[PDB]
Amino acid sequence: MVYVSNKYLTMSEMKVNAQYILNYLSSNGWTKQAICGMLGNMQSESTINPGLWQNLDEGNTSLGFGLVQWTPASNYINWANSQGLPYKNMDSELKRIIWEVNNNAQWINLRDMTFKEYIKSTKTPRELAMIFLASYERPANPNQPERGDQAEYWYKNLS
Repeated sequence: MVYVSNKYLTMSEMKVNAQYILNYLSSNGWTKQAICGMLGNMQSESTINPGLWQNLDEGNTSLGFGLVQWTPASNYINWANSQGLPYKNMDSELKRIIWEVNNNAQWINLRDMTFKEYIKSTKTPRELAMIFLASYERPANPNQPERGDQAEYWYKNLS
């Protein structure tokens, strides 16, 4: 059970999605700290909603889409089609993230941490949230300390 929609999720809805993500990425070698660092970013990006378009502008493929707001959406969407995967889908997006780790895509090492180091890291979810913000997400506004608060909130409240 996951929520997939073009709608901002409530804290209760997010917790359902966040536990799912934690389970899935644990099976693929990520630390709970690394996952929670990423979840803190996903909350700001999309309220951890794989169905969410930037500004809720459904179908605008020039802008952000999905858990981490892949931008332009079309690059992710093109990737899913080439893989035979449905784009609007939790597992498809989690597969994209694994593919990015494996092929050194998206990540730019601005904090002396590679993506492969990141997923194995036991630094705090706050520190990891900030590294992931700077290295992976790189939004127009870099000042989003809330992302570290949120990472810690998920680390405490998920299993």
